[PDB]
Amino acid sequence: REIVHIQAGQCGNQIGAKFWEVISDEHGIDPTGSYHGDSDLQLERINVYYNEAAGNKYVPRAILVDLEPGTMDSVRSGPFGQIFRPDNFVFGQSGAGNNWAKGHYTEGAELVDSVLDVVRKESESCDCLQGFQLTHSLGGGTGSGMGTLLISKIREEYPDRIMNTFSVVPSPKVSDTVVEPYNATLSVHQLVENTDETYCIDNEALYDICFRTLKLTTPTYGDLNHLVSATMSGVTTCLRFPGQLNADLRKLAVNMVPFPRLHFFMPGFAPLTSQYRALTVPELTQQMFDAKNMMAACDPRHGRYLTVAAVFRGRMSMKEVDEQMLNVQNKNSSYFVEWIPNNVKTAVCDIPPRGLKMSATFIGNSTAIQELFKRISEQFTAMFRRKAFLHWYTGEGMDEMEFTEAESNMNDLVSEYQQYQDATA
Amino acid sequence: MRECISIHVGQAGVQIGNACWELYCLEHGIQPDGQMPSDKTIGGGDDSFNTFFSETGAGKHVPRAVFVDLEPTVIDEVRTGTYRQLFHPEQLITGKEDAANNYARGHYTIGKEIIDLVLDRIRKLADQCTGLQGFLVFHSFGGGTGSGFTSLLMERLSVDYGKKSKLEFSIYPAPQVSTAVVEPYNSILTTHTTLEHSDCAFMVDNEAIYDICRRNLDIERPTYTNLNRLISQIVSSITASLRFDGALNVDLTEFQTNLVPYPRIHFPLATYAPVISAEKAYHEQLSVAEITNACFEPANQMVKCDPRHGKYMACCLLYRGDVVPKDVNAAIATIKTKRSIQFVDWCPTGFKVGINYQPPTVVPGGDLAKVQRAVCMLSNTTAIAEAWARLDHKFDLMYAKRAFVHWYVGEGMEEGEFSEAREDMAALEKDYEEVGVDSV
Ligand SMILES: Nc1nc2c(ncn2[C@@H]2O[C@H](COP(=O)(O)OP(=O)(O)OP(=O)(O)O)[C@@H](O)[C@H]2O)c(=O)[nH]1
Ligand SMILES: Nc1nc2c(ncn2[C@@H]2O[C@H](COP(=O)(O)OP(=O)(O)O)[C@@H](O)[C@H]2O)c(=O)[nH]1
Ligand SMILES: COc1cccc(-c2cc(NCc3ccc4[nH]ccc4c3)nc(N)n2)c1
Ligand SMILES: [Ca+2]
Ligand SMILES: [Ca+2]
Ligand SMILES: [Ca+2]
Ligand SMILES: [Mg+2]
Ligand SMILES: [Mg+2]
Repeated sequence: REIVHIQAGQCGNQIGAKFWEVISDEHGIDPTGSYHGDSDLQLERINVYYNEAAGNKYVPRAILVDLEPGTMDSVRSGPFGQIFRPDNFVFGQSGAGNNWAKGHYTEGAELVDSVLDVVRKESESCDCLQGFQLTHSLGGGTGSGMGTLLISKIREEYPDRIMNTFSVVPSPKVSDTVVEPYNATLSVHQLVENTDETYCIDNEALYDICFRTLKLTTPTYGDLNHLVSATMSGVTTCLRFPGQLNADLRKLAVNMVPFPRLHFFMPGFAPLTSQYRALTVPELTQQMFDAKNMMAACDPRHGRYLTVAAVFRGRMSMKEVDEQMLNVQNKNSSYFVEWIPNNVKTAVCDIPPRGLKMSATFIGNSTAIQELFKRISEQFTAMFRRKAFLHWYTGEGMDEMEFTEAESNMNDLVSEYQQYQDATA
Repeated sequence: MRECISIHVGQAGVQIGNACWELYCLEHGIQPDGQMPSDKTIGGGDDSFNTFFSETGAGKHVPRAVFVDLEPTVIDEVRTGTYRQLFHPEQLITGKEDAANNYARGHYTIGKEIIDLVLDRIRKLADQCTGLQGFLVFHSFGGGTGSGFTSLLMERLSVDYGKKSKLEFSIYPAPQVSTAVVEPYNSILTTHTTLEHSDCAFMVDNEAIYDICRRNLDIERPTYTNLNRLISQIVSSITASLRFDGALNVDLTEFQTNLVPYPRIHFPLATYAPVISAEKAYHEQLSVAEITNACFEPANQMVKCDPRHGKYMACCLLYRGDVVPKDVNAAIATIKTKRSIQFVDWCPTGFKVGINYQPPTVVPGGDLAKVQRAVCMLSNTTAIAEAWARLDHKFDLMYAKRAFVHWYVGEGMEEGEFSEAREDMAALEKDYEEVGVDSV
């Protein structure tokens, strides 16, 4: 059960690099690819994300994609730059200019075949491919436009494999350009059809967390990516380390996705870091269900949970987590749908993340994620009703009905979340 | 890679190019002979400065520029001036008789004889590029060459280089230095003809530059050298994103995405600060907040107009020097709570920011003081239409009597081109009005 990782664009490759830095440290792999760890539990599932190369060297099963070489050159020079397989760097020269059309139709189409070639070589070397994960942003052009193009191409060649994504949603408080709502709306319509799980990482929340909670006056993209890498590590701990949980991507999707289109999750993490005081199990459970620890700028009390999964890391009383986990149920029992019995899952991993005795990762399938899509839809319509900045896209061959269609599909997605939010037994 | 070719057309374009490339050489440590000791990659490279300079095996750094004028006296000063060695002779192109402030002569009569040579010389520069980005065209509205030949060139570049991007730096006529009654005619004719061929045009009002030199530099009667050296600073701030790199550097193209909502609405208003004499600058270092506030005082704009009585479609701040985001965000917060900054209802009100750490440089013996930090604001405001209105009014006064029109008809133009161009300006003025109305 191997996973193939893909990171596309500026945002996708930076959060992807941090990810490989974090889990590489947890598995005991050094920047050169040599193992110098203390426990054999680190290696029992190293194959899930790493290939074993000549010389007992471990190489991430990762593909790096971008339409301009800038960020990828930085990655090759970064701390863990030399660990990636050099032939897995696939880049163009021009770029996408924060244009979904360039990444999806013109500039990205020129490069997509070359990317799929590397996918095949990685998949052919898989004993039993389990699925794919993609890291990318939805506000730019390469990760947004070409990223969804890659997903459509992968579902063509591997139609029976799981396709999941860690997608960074744009926010005006952290914005590079104004056409970000356009690109996001066009990308989400693709994710509704061609992904099994999409973790909605909202830059609005990451900023509010760095500023309000962590008290960071001037947050940088590096500060936000520290939160993202920690969460992705927590989400993947159920596959990367050997508990008595037989977790496969498809089995996890079956347990979390009651309806095919409603597969957009709210990530969460606790404690929030950037101290030494030991955190208590009651504190971990109370923080991980708090809105201030959510990676999507949505209020869970404004919607209802379809399914929930809590992952605890460290050595703690498995009895005490159950008591506190069962306790929190009552404090928000109204916010859990009663027509999916026992819809809250709990997993425990004995291995803690770096420099934390105990941590908790939160994955929620809540109808309150609808708030995020409304926000993007509003920003979209504010411009589209005046056809502002459309020339950037029509110049690349797109028609205006493609914008209208994408708009309607997201409003449909919003309405679908609303019917189940009001549904009762 | 991602090279830019600069084209300097006419007296204004050439002399402004002189000041700009002089400033570029100082900022990058390039000597008048083209040598740059700090570049260890001889004869080539992919450095940021290589977007504006090519390299020879002998170590010379040659501007990716073409100078063109229909008479030779101005480019002759380049051929014998301090930076003669910088340019290969083929980059300096001259005719023998000028356009006599007649758009027709620059576009048709005289421009026709030299256009092919210019395009061939431009092609020789493009063939040296691995990933050419676009063109920077420097010219005046009022001159016969700056207006007529530029229009012809822009038309021909759209044919030879499809939609490859083309940016303008245009000199808007001001009576304090404009010595030609027909400059309104040429201005409308060229603005009409290039509108479909320009992706982004930065207009510089000589009156605005004139007042800034008089007010802030205490120059009783500025010269073209005073004006151009100031213009170079604005040009440098706009192009610094392409010539330098860093972690806070935002490419000009990324700014351009925010500044052009509609293809026709591609005229950003530029504001620059600080412009301060060395006598004042002494014992008075300006902060990030102070220079940012200056960006909203209309007395510092490149074009005379009132943003307070218009609406914003975009606001970009390009800092260079000793600037960090914390101070920028603080200054923007204070400005938002104190000043008249209204956006159209159909675009976000955020400010796009970029920072270059390389500090500003000044030409030896100039009037500008060397400062530790500076800023250029690029804003898409409807108020810029005031410049079209003033110019269109002067056009109407003379054209109602057909004054001076015979000079254009004598060179082969038809009255219809005048009315066709004026009507396009009327639509442009109406377009700006439309974009500012609130939605329904
Ligand atoms: N800012 C600035 N404007 C200039 C400069 N030189 C000329 N101009 C402007 O150019 C106009 C006069 O026309 P010219 O520039 O001489 O015309 P040309 O482009 O050289 O072509 P001709 O019509 O043949 O002379 C006036 O409106 C001036 O304001 C200059 O050095 N700096
Ligand atoms: N968290 C995070 N978000 C980023 C980063 N860089 C860009 N983004 C987001 O992505 C959007 C810009 O898209 P971009 O990264 O340029 O897309 P690309 O052109 O495919 O690389 C912005 O709205 C940001 O919110 C980063 O380093 N970290
Ligand atoms: C994006 O790629 C990945 C990669 C690795 C993991 C995941 C992931 C983790 C997860 N959390 C743990 C969990 C949740 C519910 C459970 N039920 C029974 C065991 C069990 C365990 N839940 C989901 N859906 N995916 C997704
Ligand atoms: Ca191509
Ligand atoms: Ca192929
Ligand atoms: Ca070099
Ligand atoms: Mg970017
Ligand atoms: Mg002349």
